[PDB]
Amino acid sequence: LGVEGEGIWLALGTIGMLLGMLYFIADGLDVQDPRQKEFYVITILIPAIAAASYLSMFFGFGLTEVSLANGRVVDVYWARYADWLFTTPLLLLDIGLLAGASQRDIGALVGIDAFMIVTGLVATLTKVVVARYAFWTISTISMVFLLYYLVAVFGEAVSDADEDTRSTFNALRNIILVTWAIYPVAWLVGTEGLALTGLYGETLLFMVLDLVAKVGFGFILLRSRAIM
Amino acid sequence: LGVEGEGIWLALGTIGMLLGMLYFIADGLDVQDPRQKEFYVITILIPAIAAASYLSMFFGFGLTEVSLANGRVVDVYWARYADWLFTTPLLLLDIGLLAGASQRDIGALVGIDAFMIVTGLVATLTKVVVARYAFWTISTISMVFLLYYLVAVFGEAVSDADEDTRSTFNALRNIILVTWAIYPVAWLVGTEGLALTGLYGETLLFMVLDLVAKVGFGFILLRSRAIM
Amino acid sequence: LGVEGEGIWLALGTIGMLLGMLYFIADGLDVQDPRQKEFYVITILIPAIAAASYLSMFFGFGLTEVSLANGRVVDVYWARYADWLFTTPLLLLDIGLLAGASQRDIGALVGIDAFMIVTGLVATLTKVVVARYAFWTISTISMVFLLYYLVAVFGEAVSDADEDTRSTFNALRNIILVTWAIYPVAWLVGTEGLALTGLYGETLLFMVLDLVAKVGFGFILLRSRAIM
Repeated sequence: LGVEGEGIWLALGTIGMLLGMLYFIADGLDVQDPRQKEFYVITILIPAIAAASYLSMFFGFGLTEVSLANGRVVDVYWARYADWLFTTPLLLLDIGLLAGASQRDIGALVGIDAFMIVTGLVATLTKVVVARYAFWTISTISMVFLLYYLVAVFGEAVSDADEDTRSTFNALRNIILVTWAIYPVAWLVGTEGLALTGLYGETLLFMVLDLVAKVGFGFILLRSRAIM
Repeated sequence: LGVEGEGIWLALGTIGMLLGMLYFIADGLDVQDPRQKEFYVITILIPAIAAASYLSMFFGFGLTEVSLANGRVVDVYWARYADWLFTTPLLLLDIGLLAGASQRDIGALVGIDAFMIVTGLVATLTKVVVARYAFWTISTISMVFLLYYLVAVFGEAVSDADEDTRSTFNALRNIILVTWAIYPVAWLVGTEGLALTGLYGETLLFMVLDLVAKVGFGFILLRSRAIM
Repeated sequence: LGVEGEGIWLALGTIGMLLGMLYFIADGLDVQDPRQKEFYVITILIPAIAAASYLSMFFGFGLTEVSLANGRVVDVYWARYADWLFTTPLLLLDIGLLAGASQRDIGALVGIDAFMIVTGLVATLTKVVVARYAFWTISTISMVFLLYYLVAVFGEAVSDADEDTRSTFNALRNIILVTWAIYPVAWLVGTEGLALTGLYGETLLFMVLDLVAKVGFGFILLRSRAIM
């Protein structure tokens, strides 16, 4: 399946996201409180967008070959970034609403987040080899800023909440810190960067990361006493 | 005009949207009240977007040929999706503001609207025939959910309003329910789907739907006592 | 550097935007007040986006050739419109927050701004010569509306503010009025329109405009007592 077998991870990733989406829908069917319900909506939308993106990539939509100024040909699943552009701000909105961050503070992170994803998409699409790395570098710096602000700004915001809320915040923060930081490493080691692994390995890595960052995070959030 | 004469419905769509836009601007010239003014702004912007999109299609911009795995070649007016991505959230915002729905509830419907339009663009553009129908199904599913939440959520929001506001909401709701539901049928019967009608018929049908969903909706909204 | 030497202005643009971004970051390091902080975040994000767009153009990403019905071939840097789509709304948010405009008034200007940039992108990309000038005219009309509303609506909002705030507002308003108005003239004289100057000249003109409109504007804003 796919260019070199990687479609198996695309199909698994689809099924995982859909399953996580369905569990979330079934869990929130009787929810009445408007704020609790907002966490449901956001958290159901996240794996919906990712299931759809995964499925599109399984069918070949969202996949282009890029010939670098190298002559190197790279099979670029650009549908990922489409997914990330919407799902990463939604994840930040989720944890920001948990933390009790202001509209101003969530907007700030979201802006930096969008910058991170778009400068990533440039890195991935550009044919000029130094540009690929220059943009990966720009995007990674912006992630570092984002991750610092998440800990500093949202961590302040949550400091006055109850123990359950601070505890769930810390768990969700740590899922973000560990998993999001791997993404630039995965890009670097995969076929977009140094090609230490091929498309099959790279696809498997992002499948696992996306599943943790979306369904794993969602699980932890929606089961917390904090949101109830 | 166009690939097979369909440019005539593109010119008429352009002129219809423009005339609606002009009517609404001339009708709003003396408006002082901020809330009333916001309905004018939203409701002018909608046919402005659609006139600009129709005109772009009339000139051939936003038209691509797509060769399906079928061998079938489909003439895809993709600029319709660009238009819809922004006008369908704006329509929902308009009806939401009338209903007195919360920021949470409006945002929720916009989310799922975006999901419907984007998955509909994938359906239209993918070459894999099973994928085209798969995405059309996904999108239709999301449409049903949206229409349900419109009736239930926005309908509950409007239930404490005055009689004029309730009656206008029901009129506008019923315009959306009938008109919006026809769009997936139009895709299925038109050249992107089963090709029971060709490009000229399909273009005629979207022109009529669009004029009703935007200018007809706008007319009913802006002439109501509810917004005054 | 570039197709016809214009790389020099792409590089210089990158550097000036980056330096403006670093001066603003340095300047806001001790800032504690939330509303003052917000002005820093928006004003640092603007030249960040613009520096990245310039660097992308310097490396040739965001450059297509368009063959017009004319036989004319035009080297179109489309990465500019990506940049503008985000930076012009942010510029409007920055001045609306200074003016104390409502969320409804800011959103209204952003909507017509988006319309202006997107119709300009169509003008730039369309192969049909009459459509180029039709969209340029659409876009310019929308710009005039936007500039009038900026004067009238934000001007009214700021009229109850302190004298420092009114004075800064008038400064920033006058930068937008003068500099923004030049953009459509620059499009018309340059390679996209009448070709009175070539790509090199056009790229120089946009570089100066962008620098004034972003770093010059930010400088005036961030140094004002009005935000302190």
